[PDB]
Amino acid sequence: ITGTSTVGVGRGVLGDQKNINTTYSTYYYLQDNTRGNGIFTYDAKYRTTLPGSLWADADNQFFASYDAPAVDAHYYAGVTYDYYKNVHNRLSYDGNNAAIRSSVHYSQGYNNAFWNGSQMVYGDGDGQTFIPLSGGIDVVAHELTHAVTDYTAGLIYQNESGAINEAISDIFGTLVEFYANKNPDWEIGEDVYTPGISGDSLRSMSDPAKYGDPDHYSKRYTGTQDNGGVHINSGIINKAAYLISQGGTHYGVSVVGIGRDKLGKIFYRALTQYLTPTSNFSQLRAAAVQSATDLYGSTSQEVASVKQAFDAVGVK
Ligand SMILES: [Ca+2]
Ligand SMILES: [Ca+2]
Ligand SMILES: [Ca+2]
Ligand SMILES: [Ca+2]
Ligand SMILES: [Cl-]
Ligand SMILES: [Cl-]
Ligand SMILES: [Cl-]
Ligand code: NA
Ligand code: NA
Ligand code: NA
Ligand code: NA
Ligand code: NA
Ligand SMILES: [Zn+2]
Repeated sequence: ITGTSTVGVGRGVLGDQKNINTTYSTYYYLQDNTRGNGIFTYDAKYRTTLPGSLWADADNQFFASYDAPAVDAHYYAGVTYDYYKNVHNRLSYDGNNAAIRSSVHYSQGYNNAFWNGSQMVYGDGDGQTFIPLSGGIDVVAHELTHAVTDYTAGLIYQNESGAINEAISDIFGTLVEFYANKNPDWEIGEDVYTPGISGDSLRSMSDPAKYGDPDHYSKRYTGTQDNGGVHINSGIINKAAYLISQGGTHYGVSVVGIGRDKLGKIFYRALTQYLTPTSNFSQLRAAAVQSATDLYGSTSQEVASVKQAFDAVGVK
């Protein structure tokens, strides 16, 4: 819609207060005009027809219980856009400042979020397994990163390609969560998962086996469920990226970390220059060694830690 750019205030899913970019034309809309061609948050109104209706508000104040998931989807979309712009010089997910669209209140008691090929969508949860899923920044950045992957490497959402697709989204969702600060960790979804049960999360990168996910190639899932285990075998790659950033010993192999920023530089170069729709873990190993050599040199420390971490998770 067209109007004047303004700034509202609202409260997020976890009860914090934040400023959001809005647009005024009779109503205030959840339309951030400051970032590329815009950030648009919609109300799905407990249905599954998408996108629904652009979020309109009467007074530019977003403190209603109904408003909190919209506040966070709008806000964390903006933070993720700022991450990709300021750290990797990507203008939105296509590199050309595409519009970012999100719907909230999708369905009833819907315990997931996803990228549907065109927009993000967030359920409210059922209040015991999940609270509204946009409340977690690593969730929002994870889902947005599927769009980045679709537009670059194009990783097929199945078998090893899909575990890589999944692991990339976890990696950058965490890197965004660190970038914004606010209690960063190597866990996925701890902020919106199982209200009333502290300490847990959907997935762990530091130790994926805490939730039964493989942390080594020998332990890979080889069957039918979850599109060939794309949410399960991602633990193998998630552990490698953890080892690369923070270092550690894992199945006897010791790895020295090179920090968050360098994990980012190297994996972004892998995704946008070297990965193909059908890459598997071994090509992911080679792709990541090349970026390290590209950015740091044939005999860098960086090429060394990459090789080690993949040795540590058993990827040849
Ligand atoms: Ca209001
Ligand atoms: Ca956290
Ligand atoms: Ca996290
Ligand atoms: Ca919990
Ligand atoms: Cl309502
Ligand atoms: Cl998905
Ligand atoms: Cl997903
Ligand atoms: Na703020
Ligand atoms: Na801002
Ligand atoms: Na299934
Ligand atoms: Na640590
Ligand atoms: Na060389
Ligand atoms: Zn995903």
